[PDB]
Amino acid sequence: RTFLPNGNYNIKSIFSGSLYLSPVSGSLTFSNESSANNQKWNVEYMAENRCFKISNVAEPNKYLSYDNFGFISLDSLYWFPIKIAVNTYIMLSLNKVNELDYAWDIYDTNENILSQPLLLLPNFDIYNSNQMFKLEKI
Amino acid sequence: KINAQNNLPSLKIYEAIGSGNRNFQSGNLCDDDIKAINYITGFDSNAKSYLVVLLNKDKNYYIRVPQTSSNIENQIKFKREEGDLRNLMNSSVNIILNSTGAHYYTRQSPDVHDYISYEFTIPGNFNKDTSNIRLYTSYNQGIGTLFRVTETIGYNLINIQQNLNLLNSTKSIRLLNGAIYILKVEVTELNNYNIKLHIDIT
Amino acid sequence: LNDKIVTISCKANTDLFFYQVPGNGNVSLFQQTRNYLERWRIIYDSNKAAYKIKSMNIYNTNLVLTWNAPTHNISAQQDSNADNQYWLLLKDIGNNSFIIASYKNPNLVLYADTVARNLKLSTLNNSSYIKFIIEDYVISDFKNFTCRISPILAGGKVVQVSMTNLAVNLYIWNNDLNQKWTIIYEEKAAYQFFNKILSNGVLTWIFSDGNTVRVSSSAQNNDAQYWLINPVNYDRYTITNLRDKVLDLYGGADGTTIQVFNSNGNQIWTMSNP
Amino acid sequence: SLNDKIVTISCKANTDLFFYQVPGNGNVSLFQQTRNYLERWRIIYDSNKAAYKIKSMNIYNTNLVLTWNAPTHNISAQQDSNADNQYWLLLKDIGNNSFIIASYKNPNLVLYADTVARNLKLSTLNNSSYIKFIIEDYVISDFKNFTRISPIGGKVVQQVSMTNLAVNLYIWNNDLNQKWTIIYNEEKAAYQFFNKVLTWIFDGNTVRVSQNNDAQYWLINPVNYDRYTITNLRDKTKVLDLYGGQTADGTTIQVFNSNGGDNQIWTMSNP
Repeated sequence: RTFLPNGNYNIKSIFSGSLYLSPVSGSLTFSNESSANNQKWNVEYMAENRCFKISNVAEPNKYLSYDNFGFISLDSLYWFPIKIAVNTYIMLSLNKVNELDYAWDIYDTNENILSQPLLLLPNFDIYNSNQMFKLEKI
Repeated sequence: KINAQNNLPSLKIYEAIGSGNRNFQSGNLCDDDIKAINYITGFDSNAKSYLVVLLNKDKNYYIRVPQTSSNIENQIKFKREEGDLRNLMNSSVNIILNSTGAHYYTRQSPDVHDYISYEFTIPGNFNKDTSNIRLYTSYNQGIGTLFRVTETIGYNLINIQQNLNLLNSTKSIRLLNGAIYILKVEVTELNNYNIKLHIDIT
Repeated sequence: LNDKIVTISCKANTDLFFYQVPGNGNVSLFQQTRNYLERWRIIYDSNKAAYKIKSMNIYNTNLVLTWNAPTHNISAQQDSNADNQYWLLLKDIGNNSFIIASYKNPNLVLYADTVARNLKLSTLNNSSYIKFIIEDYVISDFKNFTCRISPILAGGKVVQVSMTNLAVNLYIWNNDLNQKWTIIYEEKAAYQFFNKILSNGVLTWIFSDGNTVRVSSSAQNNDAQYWLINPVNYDRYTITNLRDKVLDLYGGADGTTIQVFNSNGNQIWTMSNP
Repeated sequence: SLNDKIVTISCKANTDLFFYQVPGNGNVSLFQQTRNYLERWRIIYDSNKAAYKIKSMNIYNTNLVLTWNAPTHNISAQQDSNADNQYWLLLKDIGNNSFIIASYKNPNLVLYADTVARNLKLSTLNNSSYIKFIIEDYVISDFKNFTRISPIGGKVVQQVSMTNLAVNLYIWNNDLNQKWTIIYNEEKAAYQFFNKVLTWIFDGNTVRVSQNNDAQYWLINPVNYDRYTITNLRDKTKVLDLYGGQTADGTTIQVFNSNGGDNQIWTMSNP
């Protein structure tokens, strides 16, 4: 239980230290601190598929999944985090079938990721600066 | 990989000599009352470290647990390393600091052609801005390698540099701030009982 | 195409065109119409190599195609610079298609949802739903269309007499079959006229004669067989012959031949549905 | 409009850097600008999935099309197998008139120029200038600012001297007047030869140099791929040739004679 203990977590981006994950209209973006339950998440590891699952505290029974449009959302009906440094995680895919291993990615315009949705983009190495995030104990 | 709770004590490992070629029981331990031991790795302290050793299915092994100080119901964990944590064969990983400058660290020097590894961090928040790092040994001569550790669940090891010469090398390398590394040292010329290495962060 | 008026249609569904719903301000896919809401003006900005898509709405012409980040919603909004309303055009050279990608996120392109007809943002893939076709509104409107040509100050007057004779003049509107004209299109970059009732009937101008045109058969390589339609309101066009780079009235009237009186420089027409 | 035509690829980061195929081992790179068969490519269109191909123009190994390996961020080229990961789709950005190359297996990957290791990476779409390239024709790209016009060997052209303006056939003597810069104008898609405007066909040969003149405009047409021909734009029925074809010092350059002989061909070198 020493690696990513199950419990409350705040997901932030490396680019800005004042942005927190927030699902609006079904799309996850990074918003300023509002001290609300919509910015906190719950991470739980389950061994039936030996993977982690992220849910919204304000929205129970909503699991972070991906759609066919290349986006991510909360479904009412699995991720593989990878650590490269302290408080840095890269959530890779679990399928790996007939394709490569995709991962979470965001678009940055000279240290500016405001109002940018999270996408499922191809991942090759750990030097892609726009792929990892930070999970903070709250 | 053998550790003790949060690595509070530093356990030692010994190999019983001439064991495994005698009475054998599948899936159990059949002690032959062998008292001759061959030291492999381990320190005497208190420091934070864990052993990574290659063990055979035939020989019996001893673990020396030192004089514990606090009765906190200590615990010893053995975990098989089926992943990429195989380059650190028979080595005691020493978990380590902060700020910049020069920091010295002294441990019990291993024998010739023996491995000692240090696990250290790089101060700084977030890829990100890099920092200059130099490593040099005071007395003993050893070859050093530097790896960056990635936790995949288990420990994927990638190689960034090799064949590095210690004993006051002027070489300096750039590492990402906020990252954690393994420095593996193999002593080639033993000149002192204690190994003492300095890290320099700028 | 710097500041050019064109129309965008779905590659998968050629009958689906970009339409702005009046009053609300959202863009969806609709049937083939001939309104100004289906026309969009592409403007090129060389400061950042972007392409704005201005709407041709007459009630509010300050509306531009904008993506409401981070939601998957594309609508019509105001133009306040920013970076969430510019788009990039990529023309596939293999098959005739255009991919429109968001300037803010180049990894996201336009996706046509047919079950719920709308435009969303999706990751690019080898599918026909993300492909589009952008073409000049004149070319798209008169590529294959059974239209009727009407003069000015004459709402019940149409260009048309009988199968046996080859005389074309002005007549009344009575939804006849020898009276509506099919405009068709690529190599010649011109349009051809067909008679719905008269089979193998095309407009022919007598070079030997003066101001007189008739209906004849196809003569293969003939200069007096194709016409060019060019805009002049925005719904008025001036049809011209490909010999001088002009249909006109008779001067002042059922039974008057239209002929060809003068060159470019009245002399305008209007389009109507059968 | 691109089908079975030799083309070169250039990067937007540097106008000098071009696609280069290293002989011996299949690996594309950015090795300056070299005018040879190594930098020559080919596009073959397949009318079944709206995809293309990049076949290298290598004499020793013709079947050396641009392949894509496993997902390991390389683009090393190998032999031809006609696989899903073998084709590439080209999207012409009408803005800035650029080109974007994507993999047929997954279009989310586009070519990127790192310009730090002389290699091409397969990355995601970005706003940087390294994600797009420039597709040009091999006969128009090299003759943009090229410089020795020779007949069928080592003899070159010499516009007599600086006093008079004529044509002569003389050996290379590292003279400034022997330098001819071939510049390509895209306004009319023509070529101009500047000395340190080839006007002719306006008393038989009357070849010389001096505008908005149609005689100064010439077109280069390939005929071996290292030998081409030069044709006047106005009244395109006459080719540049020699009076009699004899290789002598003082031969006058003639026009007409549309027979396709050995005297009407030319070779262009670096000096």
